[PDB]
Amino acid sequence: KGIEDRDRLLSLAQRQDKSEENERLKSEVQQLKCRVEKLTRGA
Amino acid sequence: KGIEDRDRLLSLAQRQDKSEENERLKSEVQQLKCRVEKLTRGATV
Amino acid sequence: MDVHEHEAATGCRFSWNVWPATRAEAQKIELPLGCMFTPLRDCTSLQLVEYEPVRCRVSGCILNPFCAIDFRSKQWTCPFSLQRNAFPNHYAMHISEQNLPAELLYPTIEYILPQPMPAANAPGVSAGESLPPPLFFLVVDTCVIEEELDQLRDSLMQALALMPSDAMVGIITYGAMAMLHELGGGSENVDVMKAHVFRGNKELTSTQIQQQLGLARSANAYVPAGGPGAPAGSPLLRPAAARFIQPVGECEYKLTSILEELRRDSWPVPSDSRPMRCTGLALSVALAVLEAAWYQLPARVLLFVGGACTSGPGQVVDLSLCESIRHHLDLQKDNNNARFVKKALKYYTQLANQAVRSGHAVDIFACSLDQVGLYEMKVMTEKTGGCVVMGDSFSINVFKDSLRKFFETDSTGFLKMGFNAKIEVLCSKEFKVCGAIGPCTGTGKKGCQVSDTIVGEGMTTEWQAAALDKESTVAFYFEVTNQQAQNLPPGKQSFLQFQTSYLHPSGRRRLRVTTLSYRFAEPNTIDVAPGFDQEAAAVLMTRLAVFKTESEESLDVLRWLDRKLIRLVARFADYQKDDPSSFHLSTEFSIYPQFMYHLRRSHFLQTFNASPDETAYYRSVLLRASVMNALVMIQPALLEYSFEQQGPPQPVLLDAQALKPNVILLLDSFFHVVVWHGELIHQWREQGFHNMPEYENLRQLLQAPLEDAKVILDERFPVPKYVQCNSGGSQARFLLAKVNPSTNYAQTAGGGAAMAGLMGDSGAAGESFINTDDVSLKVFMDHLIKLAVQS
Amino acid sequence: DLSLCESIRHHLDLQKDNNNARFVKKALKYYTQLANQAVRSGHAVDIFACSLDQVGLYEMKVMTEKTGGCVVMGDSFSINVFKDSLRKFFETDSTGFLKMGFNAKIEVLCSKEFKVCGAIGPCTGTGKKGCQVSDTIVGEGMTTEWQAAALDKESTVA
Amino acid sequence: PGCTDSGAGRGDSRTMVGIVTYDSAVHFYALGSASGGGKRRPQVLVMPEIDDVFLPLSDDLFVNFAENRDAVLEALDTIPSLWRSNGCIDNCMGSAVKAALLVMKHVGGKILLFASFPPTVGALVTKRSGGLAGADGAGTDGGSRQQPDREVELLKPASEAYQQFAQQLTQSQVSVDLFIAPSSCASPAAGNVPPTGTYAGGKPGSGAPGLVTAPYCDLATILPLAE
Repeated sequence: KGIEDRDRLLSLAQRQDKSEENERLKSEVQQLKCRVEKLTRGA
Repeated sequence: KGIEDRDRLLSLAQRQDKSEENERLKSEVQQLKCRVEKLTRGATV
Repeated sequence: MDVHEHEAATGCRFSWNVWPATRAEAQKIELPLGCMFTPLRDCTSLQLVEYEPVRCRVSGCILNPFCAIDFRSKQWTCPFSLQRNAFPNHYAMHISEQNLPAELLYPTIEYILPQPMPAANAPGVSAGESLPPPLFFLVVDTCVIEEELDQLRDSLMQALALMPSDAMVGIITYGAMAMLHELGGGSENVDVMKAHVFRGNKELTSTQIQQQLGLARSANAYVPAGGPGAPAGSPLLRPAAARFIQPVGECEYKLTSILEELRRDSWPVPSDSRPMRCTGLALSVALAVLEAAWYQLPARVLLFVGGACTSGPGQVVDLSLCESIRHHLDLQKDNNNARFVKKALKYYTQLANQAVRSGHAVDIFACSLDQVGLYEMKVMTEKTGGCVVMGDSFSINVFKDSLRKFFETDSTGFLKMGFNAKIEVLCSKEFKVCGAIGPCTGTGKKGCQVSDTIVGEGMTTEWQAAALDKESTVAFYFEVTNQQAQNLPPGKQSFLQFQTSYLHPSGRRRLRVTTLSYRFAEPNTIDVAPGFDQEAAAVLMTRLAVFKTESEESLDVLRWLDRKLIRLVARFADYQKDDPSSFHLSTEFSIYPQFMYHLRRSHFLQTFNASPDETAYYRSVLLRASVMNALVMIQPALLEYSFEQQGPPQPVLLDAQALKPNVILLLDSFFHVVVWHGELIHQWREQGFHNMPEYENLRQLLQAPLEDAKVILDERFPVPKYVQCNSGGSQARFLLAKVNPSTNYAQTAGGGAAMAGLMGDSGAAGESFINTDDVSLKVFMDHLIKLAVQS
Repeated sequence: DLSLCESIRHHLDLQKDNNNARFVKKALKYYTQLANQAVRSGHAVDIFACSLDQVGLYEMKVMTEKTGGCVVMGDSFSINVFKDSLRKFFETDSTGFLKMGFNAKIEVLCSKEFKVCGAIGPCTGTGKKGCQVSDTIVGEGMTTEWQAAALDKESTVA
Repeated sequence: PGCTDSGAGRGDSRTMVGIVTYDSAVHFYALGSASGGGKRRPQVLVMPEIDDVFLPLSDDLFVNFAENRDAVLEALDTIPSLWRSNGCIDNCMGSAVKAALLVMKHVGGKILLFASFPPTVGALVTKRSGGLAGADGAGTDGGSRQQPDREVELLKPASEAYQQFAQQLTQSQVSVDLFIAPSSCASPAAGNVPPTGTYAGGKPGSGAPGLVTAPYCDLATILPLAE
């Protein structure tokens, strides 16, 4: 029973380890911080 | 022995879990798209 | 004595102007003797000459207006060792009381030294030609996202406009590889660019790089100036070195196209892996080319890095995203996440070492939201005198104005930066030099003026600093070596002298000689008490704290801090024994205990809530800032705007009581200029009281910070984060991090539990509570007075 | 060179084979010429190079192993190596005579099983080739006896 | 070959084309189009590691000729105009063919190699003992023309390096087509070598200019790359 509980928690931890979404969210912070200054510089 | 190996695999996956940082990185990008749509409202002015 | 006027006149500030006479008293003070010196400070009475400077010849004591005033035979002894030298014949035959030479009336004298014959190391320099203008070696990262390189390209294309057109320039773009781009050549190959490639994961020595690129000095290169027929060849650089280093105005077009084609690392980066980054190799190629081509010449290596180094030498992390980087608890507690920092440490200290011996400055413009490796990177700038500009992006204003002020010119169109500075100090027999904390390296020049005690870079009277500017301040530490007070006569004034043989960008050698006088005290101890400044002494023990954190634990630096604070307060205060109510401190001592109060909570000694790279930016700017710059970063300064007060803003202490809802608070912590709007003001402008003409006074007060914030963004290098925020907004966290809470949990749960219950109209004004475990301010003087009186 | 203008030789210059080999190699062959006539005659050469700057031990070194001498390298003359190295070089033994040998010849007499090849140290091979010398020379070889212009109480030969 | 000559109008010359030039360093030409669809100008990458040869890490050094028809042809026009004042005398062709092998580990093909002199630096360098390179005539001191039993050693390869590297080409299915072209235009490397030592004398010249023969390219050593 402890093995099964550790296995389902392993599946939850692997699903919540969204390392691809960390680098993904590190992408559009870089686009959005660049779009926001070309609007001020273009004025 | 499977309990000890799965406990090591869980607790390694808990250091390598980046869920709290993922939640906060969704937070300021929400206020960044709110800010960039704020300056498009100022662009139409 | 006006310490503000003294720094305005000679560019220096001493912790003592009345000095301890004996070494028994010098340790009884418990504060070491120190002085902050800015060798390029804009003096209000700075004067320039060119001729041969008249020193003590056998010793080197420049003729201060403090020497012998011998008239009957026109000699002068020296201020030190007193050995009777004579005027030359032209230097004496127009002497009188009214006709007395220039440097013998004023202390701060520039000597633009007349140029000697060319010293057999730059072949082709004619007798009378200026030394070649300084170099900028741009080493740019390409492993970041495309828009980030677009802003970095735009800032770089601005940068190529801002340096003078005569300056040298070279470029290296690094990704997985190291691409040294070709700039020279004839006019026949303008349309095609070239790039020599170096393997990132291989160790390249300075010998190997020069042999691969042909920059190695040939052992049989003796055809000395013997070819008549070479058409208009530049003699400062041989054609081997000319293929990478060219004037800005000559390769302006091809540099424009190179930055135009600057595309990312074309490697398919795995989704679970970092980009391939040879930052350590790219700096090795830049320093090896500059050593062979540009030895003992003004160079600066502008490294624009946007992440961590993952390739070859200088590596800091592995490739996988599963293993994170170190943080401060990983440094203290022994983790696998930093298994590569060591090989990056000796690598970055050794490439700092040929940069010192060849006189090349290093700049590191680190720019990423993610960390970069700045903890390892800091040693490359601190030895060579360079600056660190760490920002969250290559595009935020912290980078854009810092880069353009790095090419900001003086009133005559040249850079406000010296190069290859030669700072040697001469002192009395009553006090000797311990060492120097700052952007300079001890060269081990032995002499009779060095003490035993080592404080930082010492064991020399002379320091090399490859980069100095108008704000480079270096601490000098002193020790009085007099054993008995009977050896000092009354009226005996001791002296010290600094001289800086630096390179102005015009191409000629300068010599800034600044000399002062100081008087020891009487055998009575208390005579030094009026002559103390609290701002200048606070800077030196901040620098001592940041130097002692490099070797000892930062916790032990805290223990050394408050044990010196207890010993100093207990000795300099007038009080009765076992009576805290009789405590009193003088004007010179009344704010210094508050200086050390926020010292222990700044990021220089506290590693909490900050990455080691964020703190790496903090120590690097701490080790080169001036006294006015240091009090800003050690204590944030809060200014206030309201209708109730007419004229200048007043300083308000950092508490939650300062957040009363109808103010504008200007927070200034050297890294965040925060213009914060109050809660009631945000209530006014929500419906627009300032917009409609009924309450235009609110609009006038709203634009009042838009002049003091602009003038302090203009004066500050590096430029801070300018954040304009309101009350309750997301951008107000910068102010709330520095604002202390006025009410603690001890003051609430310590008494008064029944006489609060039944009166009054459903709350009042909505007080904002800040939770922290820090001891409040007022309790600290209660503990310090009790400990000092008991001791 | 004559003036305080160009750079004297360093370990950096030797590694990256700089232009500064014109006074490395030319002075090396000149001092080797002087060392060859010194070892041919039988006289030892002493160096007391005591300069605060670069003086050139890497070329003046060849004088002292081919003959056998002293290489005392203080910093300035008031600095205390130069006193006590000098007076210990002149002080005598228990019998009152100065403890230095002159014009020594160190012969090796091996068996019919092993043979001698090298004498790396403060000696120089002279000759007398025979069956007592084998190939694969490391150091001074093709010889059975080695000279010694001078040899002290502390000299050892490999 | 590889162009579909069975006539239905569709863009499918599958042929793989790359360009490599060599001197004391090793020079490659990136010829792929940009990822944004623009007509990218070529980038030449100098590679100075002639001892440990590596690929300068780019993915456009070996591109399809049909999809990069423009990029290849103009790159052929710019190569003569680019190496104009290249005063380098040495060459490292042995390292150049090793670098050629690195390009087509995954493809194979042919190497249209144009060499003028034997390699003097870099890998696969061969030196010949006994001074037999002067048999065609480059020295005037009585020591190499009286032994006709050793001229058969001039006809075999001097070293076993080139057949071992040719075996590495065989396992990767890569052929080499050599084009050896000695120069007769008065190469200055035969008399511009830094000297020391001893002679002089006499009597200048007048007539019959040179009878320029082909310099010794040691063609027997370089045979195993094609044979």
